[PDB]
Amino acid sequence: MYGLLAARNLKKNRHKRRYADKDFAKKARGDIYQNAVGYSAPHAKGIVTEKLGVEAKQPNSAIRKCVRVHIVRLNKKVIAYVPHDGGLNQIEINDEVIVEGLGKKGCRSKGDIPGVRFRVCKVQKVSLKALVTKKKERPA
Amino acid sequence: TKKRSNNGRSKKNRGHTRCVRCEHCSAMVPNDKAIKKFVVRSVIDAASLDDLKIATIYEEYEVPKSYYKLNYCVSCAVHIKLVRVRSRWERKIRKEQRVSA
Amino acid sequence: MMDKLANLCITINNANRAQKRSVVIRRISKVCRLFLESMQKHGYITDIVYIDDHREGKAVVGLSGRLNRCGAICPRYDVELKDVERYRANLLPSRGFGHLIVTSSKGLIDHRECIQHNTGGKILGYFY
Amino acid sequence: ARMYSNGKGQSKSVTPYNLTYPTYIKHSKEEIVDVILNLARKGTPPSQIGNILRDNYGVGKSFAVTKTKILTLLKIAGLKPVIPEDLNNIVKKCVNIKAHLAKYTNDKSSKYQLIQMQSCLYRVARYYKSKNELPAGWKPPF
RNA sequence: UGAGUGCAGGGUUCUAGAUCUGAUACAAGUCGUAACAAGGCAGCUGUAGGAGAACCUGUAGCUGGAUCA
RNA sequence: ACAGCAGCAGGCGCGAAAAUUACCGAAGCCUCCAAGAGGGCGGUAGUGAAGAGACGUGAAAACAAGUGUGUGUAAAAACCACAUGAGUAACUGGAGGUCAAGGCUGGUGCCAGCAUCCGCGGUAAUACCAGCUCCAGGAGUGUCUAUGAUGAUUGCUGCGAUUAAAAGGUCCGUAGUCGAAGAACAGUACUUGUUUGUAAUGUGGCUUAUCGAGAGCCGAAUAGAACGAGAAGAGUUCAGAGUAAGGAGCGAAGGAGGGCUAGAUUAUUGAGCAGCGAGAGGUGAAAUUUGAUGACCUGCUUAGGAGUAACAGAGGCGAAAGCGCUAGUCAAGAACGAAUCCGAUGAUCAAGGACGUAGGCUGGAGGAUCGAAGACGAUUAGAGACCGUAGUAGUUCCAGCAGUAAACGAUGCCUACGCUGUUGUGGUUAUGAGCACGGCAGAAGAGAAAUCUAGUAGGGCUUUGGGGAGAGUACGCGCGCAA
Ligand SMILES: [Zn+2]
Repeated sequence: MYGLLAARNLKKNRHKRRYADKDFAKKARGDIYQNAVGYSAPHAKGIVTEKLGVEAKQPNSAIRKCVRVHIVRLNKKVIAYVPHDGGLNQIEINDEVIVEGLGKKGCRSKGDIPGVRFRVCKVQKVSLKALVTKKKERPA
Repeated sequence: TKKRSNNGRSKKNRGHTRCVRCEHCSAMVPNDKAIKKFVVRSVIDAASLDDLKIATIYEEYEVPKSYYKLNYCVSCAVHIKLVRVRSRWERKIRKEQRVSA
Repeated sequence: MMDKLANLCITINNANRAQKRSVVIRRISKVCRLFLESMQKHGYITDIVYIDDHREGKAVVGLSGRLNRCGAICPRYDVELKDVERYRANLLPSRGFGHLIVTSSKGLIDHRECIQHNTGGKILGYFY
Repeated sequence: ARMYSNGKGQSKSVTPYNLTYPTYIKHSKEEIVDVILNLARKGTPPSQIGNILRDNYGVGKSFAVTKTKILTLLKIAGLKPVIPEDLNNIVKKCVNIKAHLAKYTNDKSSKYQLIQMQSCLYRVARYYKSKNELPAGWKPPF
């Protein structure tokens, strides 16, 4: 394939090789639009339906606080994590929450939380960081 | 990792070889791999030759010998102690063994 | 069959490494002659004899102490005068010395003569 | 290397540096030219013509005296064969193998040799029917 | 020149489904112990039977073997 | 009856996502029968930390932002000039390592939480929650999401395939990519001149807004096309030329290479008959089991179906799978010797075609030995297994199907350049040596090492890998009687 007039053979061969890369393959041949946050959108709105808790992976020993969210844009139901110290207390059933990604290349689990892929950002139009640290109050 | 340069056998420039059967357990082993042993044993034991000298009718007599070639598989040769495990530099030394009696 | 200009290069490179002063090279073509004659002009090789054996051809050559390395490029890429310095920087060790040889309508010439004559060509080989 | 098998033999014979004229010989030009054309009409292949000239009449490579090649002389005399002698010897070997297999059908080694032989025939045919030495629709005797 | 609309078919993409069958994670549940030491019948590859379950048995092969002899 | 905002404002929805139902006889342009009329085209401001410049938040004597006039414009506001007051003006992320900066004090005790990654916390936490001091950037700083770089982890330049992932079981073969020396010839590619071909952007500059982005003027330019020029490489032809390129042929010889015909020495079983009169077999040790219907062992007769011991090897032959008794017969091949003939006929290979141990399947022949399945005897907690007794399909042959192996020297095929000693096999020999096919032991280089079919290298062509798993699995398709 290294001959001077071999360009056609060379091009067709090298194109076919790239499908061995996971990155190129997923963009070409996988379902890249299945996710609430990803290629489609940076943030997602949804309504809280259940409060939930999950164990951390070994060797850690903890209960992590999680929320069941119905996503307006897809009608899927997903699990999200609630970040801050007393954070679970700032959320009621049937509140609206905005939800965000964990920051890995694909949608992947982070740290010791098994199988959860998003986190809460805002509750009832206001920043959760401000709610928890008592800098601002619920809209009421 | 590769333990021996010759793969533990004497086959070179061939596809396939005849098999033979182990004396101790009848397992099949390739002829070019089998451990071989030669025996030349008198029909009459050394502890009887002094009686033979008065028993025989002939003026002189030569005792008949019996001849054998025996074959062994690796497991049997190691267990019967025809061969032993050796160090990484000793493995390379090749010398002909004695004929047994 | 091997390329004759590749064979020439490996034959002299190995013999130089083995610290021999002379070699016989066994298959020769028209551009092989011109390549060797180039190395003689720049003082990389000293003496050349050609044997007219009626079987292809063969050469006997004396090496100098100045030759570090030579090589052929395959295939022989076409280059504009704008392109040659890219290949110069890729192949040669220093901006101060060594030769990159190019075939042209004016014979074999080096990367300096290309500037003088204002011509590109096809890339052939190098030595330093 | 060899074309149908893994051979790398090197047995050949050296061609001389210069050819001269064979003054040690005991015949004229015209006699040698007569000897060739006789051997030709009797039906000998041109490679055998060469062997006889060397062995019996004492002339090496059969060209130093004539300034002309054996097959060209046969075309000048009009004695040219219908098929080139190489392609002709390939058809013969094929026929032989098919005549063996016709009675000893079980021989897998002979079957193997036939498919090799047959391939070589068509590769040679395509050479000659490009140089206009055979009619375009020529086919094997099979 | 033709919009619209009947009636059959196809081509695509999604979705329902009694029931069955994969995979993955199961702090540590039950039964054995197949592999790693000659792992207690040296191991492994193909093929064919058999079996709660790892697996076992015939046949040809390999050493990555416990032998460069 | 009327009606169609992917015109300008504006509203509702949808979403993670985007401004005023504002002024306009002025600037740039367009339209008419016009010393005039029209234009949401266009211009002017308002709104918003998408982007980009220049500067405030003090100095050691003495500091923005305000205000009033003038300007500015279509009218304005801002900008600039002079004149008045004065003394206002920092946050975001961090402080165990990567990675700049605290083992400080108090709470909490695998809780609550933190942490991109590695990891912290079970009562002595520089990592959680706070106080206090430090660090970094600063009118800005954190997070999420696509992409370029990191990355020689996509490799033209420039990676890999003995053992880490990775050379097709072996051949034939089309399309495709790649192809001697010598003497000559021609100009379409190739390279280059002149002329065309670029507003903005970008590039090399200079000049004016306090400065700096900004604005204004200049010069050269890509790919593409027109006409000339040069002939090294590539291309075409020739034969008083004949490759350590190929094919055809000659001579003497070598080999478990293959098909067929006709024979052979023993051995293992089975029957017949004769002799003898009590055990044989099997194991680590034993039991199933067989024997007075005479076993076992020793004779003589016979009947079958497999196989070729010892010699026999780091020996030979074959494309691989594979091939071992003796004669006769039938085709083709490899190597060697040499002054035979033809002349580029060649390398590698998608598609397509032929062979392929064993086990398996369809039909016929046959059936000694061995033995999956099945059945017993022992051993064990249990053995369905390992061991022993027995026993069927298969194991052999002819005519076919099938298409897999740790089909391995785990090392593709042609072709090169390469140190020494020793030992083989077959020819030839000036007897000094060579040519083809091997084994072995060092060296030098190489490599993560072990080691070396792995040294040197932009030679040609095909196959093939890209962190573990799921998975060589699902759906579709092609072959097969099925597997
Ligand atoms: Zn044994």
